[PDB]
Amino acid sequence: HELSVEQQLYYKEITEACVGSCEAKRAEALQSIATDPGLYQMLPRFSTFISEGVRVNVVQNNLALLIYLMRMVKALMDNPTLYLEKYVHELIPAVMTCIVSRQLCLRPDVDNHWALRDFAARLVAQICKHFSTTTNNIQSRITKTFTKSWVDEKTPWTTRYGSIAGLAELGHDVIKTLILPRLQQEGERIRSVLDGPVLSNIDRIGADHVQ
Amino acid sequence: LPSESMKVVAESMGIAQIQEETCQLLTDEVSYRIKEIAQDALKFMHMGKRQKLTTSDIDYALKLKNVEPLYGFHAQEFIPFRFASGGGRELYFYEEKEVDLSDIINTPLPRVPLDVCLKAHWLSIEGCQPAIPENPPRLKPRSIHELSVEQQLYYKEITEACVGSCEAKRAEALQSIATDPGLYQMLPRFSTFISEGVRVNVVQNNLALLIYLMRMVKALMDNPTLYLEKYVHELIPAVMTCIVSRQLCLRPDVDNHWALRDFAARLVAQICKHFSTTTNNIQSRITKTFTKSWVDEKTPWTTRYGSIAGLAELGHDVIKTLILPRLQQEGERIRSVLDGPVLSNIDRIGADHVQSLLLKHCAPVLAKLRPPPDNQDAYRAEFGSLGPLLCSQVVKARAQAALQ
Amino acid sequence: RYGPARLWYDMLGVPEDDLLADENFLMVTQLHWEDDIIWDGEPWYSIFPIDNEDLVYGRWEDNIIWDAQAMPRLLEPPVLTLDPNDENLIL
Repeated sequence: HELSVEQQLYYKEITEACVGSCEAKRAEALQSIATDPGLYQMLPRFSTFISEGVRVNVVQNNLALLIYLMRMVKALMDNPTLYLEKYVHELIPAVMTCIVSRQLCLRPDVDNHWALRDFAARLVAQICKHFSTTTNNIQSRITKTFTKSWVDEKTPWTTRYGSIAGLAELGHDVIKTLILPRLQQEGERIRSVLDGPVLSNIDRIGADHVQ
Repeated sequence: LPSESMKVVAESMGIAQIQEETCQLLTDEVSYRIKEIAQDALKFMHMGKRQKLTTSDIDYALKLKNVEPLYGFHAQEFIPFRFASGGGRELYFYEEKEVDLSDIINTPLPRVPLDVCLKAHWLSIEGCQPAIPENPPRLKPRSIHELSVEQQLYYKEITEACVGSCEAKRAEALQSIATDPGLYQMLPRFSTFISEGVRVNVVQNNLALLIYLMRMVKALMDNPTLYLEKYVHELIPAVMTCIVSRQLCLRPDVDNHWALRDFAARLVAQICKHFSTTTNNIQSRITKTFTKSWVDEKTPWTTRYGSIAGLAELGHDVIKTLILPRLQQEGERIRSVLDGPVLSNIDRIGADHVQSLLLKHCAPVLAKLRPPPDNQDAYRAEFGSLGPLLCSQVVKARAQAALQ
Repeated sequence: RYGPARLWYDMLGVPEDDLLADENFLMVTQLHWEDDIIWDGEPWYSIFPIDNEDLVYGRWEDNIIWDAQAMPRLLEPPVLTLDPNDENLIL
């Protein structure tokens, strides 16, 4: 059960290489995670590390460490040898938290939370292309969460951006039958874009990003 | 009862100039007798165990109150018509009130139903109700599969019988699929076995393997108990693929056995077209794929024939609105195959089958919307494909209509 | 505290110890299975595979953290459970 010292040292070096001291060690660590044959028996530790690290964003709204954890998940998906079917229930809400949460930034105006949005949306489209089975109902549940987050009013422009980004990365028929009925909502958006009176708030950049 | 109605009855009898107190005196007496009988006809309904209050309950409730269940006629003599009833009068509010006396003779009499028989079954087996068709129905622990070993053995026997080594085994297994009530909660494993099978069974075009799987799909569909449209999305490609794909085996011979596949397959797809229907998802999606299969340039004569068949049984209006502007293209394709001159490729066989099917559909499409006048050379305005033979097919259809 | 995720615990410093109808979302009405159509090819032990009971049955959607501040269910530290159903694990 307990990790042997070899893989305990490998877990320590690989996790501390993806915290942000330098970029080259990070790229070699992600190319290790993506291309090693025997990393099972260390998959639950990586899933726990990733899910708790995405949770620790609520205490410290670090965009950079969330980008690093999403590149860790994207590297874990590209491994041919390890099967993430038993641990996908932990990685789905972490990527979902990176998509539909509202404060992804420390300084909301200048931080491009927007990219961790479309990167994690592409990630969740891949995670429900490779793993959705009719016993799983992964894709239908994910579309239902995105849909009731988008159709429901009072939602911030960041979380609406995340919902639209995930729904539009799922495919063409999803945007036919989810996005296109609420195109009139664009008028409700352009209510707050072409027409003021307040202009110096942070709703305008998020609204025309959504647009 | 409305007093106005009693006045209408009184003045239509010869009793004119009746007072309102005279008329109110009639409608509380007869409304009591209706209430006295309907309370007394509910005794025969509760002693019938039927909770229905049939038309015969009032016949016995009237006889109980010493009134003749004579309806529409009253015999002051009584001797010929005693308290035996005549079953009432089959009359309506929206009736015609005049019929021809030979219309009632020439209509066929209804079928006398089956006589009463006594069948026994089991409501309960030592406390548990069986699911027969006569009844309404730190280390984490080592989990168990959601199927029983009798159910898993049943799945193995049904799947090894449905690959058609013996025909009687297949036919029972197909009837077992068609009417097992407990075949839900095994249906993911059947849908996955079908889907996965066709895709690794078109790698080498094994026609029986496919004809057996299409019959398994048809046996899955007509089962009334199971809920299929959760597996409908998985089902649509497998049934559709057998009909229009290329054949890796021999296209020229088992051509017909492949068209027989396309038939039992058009059955599952037709079920998909008629059932499971919501707005603009299933029928329009397969219609769009069939049309872009048709408008496809240099399409395989096997894929072409299959897609032609698939667009053909889309019903009455679909051939009325789709096959119309395309006759010239069909004729040009037939002319190219004819030019050849090489007959080595399956192209000539594909062309003959496509032309015959298109000509039969065009025949009723014509018999259906237009009179059968000028059936000799007017079809030469439509490139002269079926012409007088099409006219003969229309005449045969008219003869069938006359027989009906 | 000392198990997998100890690094996170130490960094934190904690020391104790109608369009919503179900059919719309069925993947027959949301998928392009028209590509799956292939045109031209070119038991004393259960035989069927056993799936993760937690994925198949559990509601992993209670762990989705929709709002960090207003999170409806208080979450707790998770202990390593070492499922033995999975092969490739010595114990």
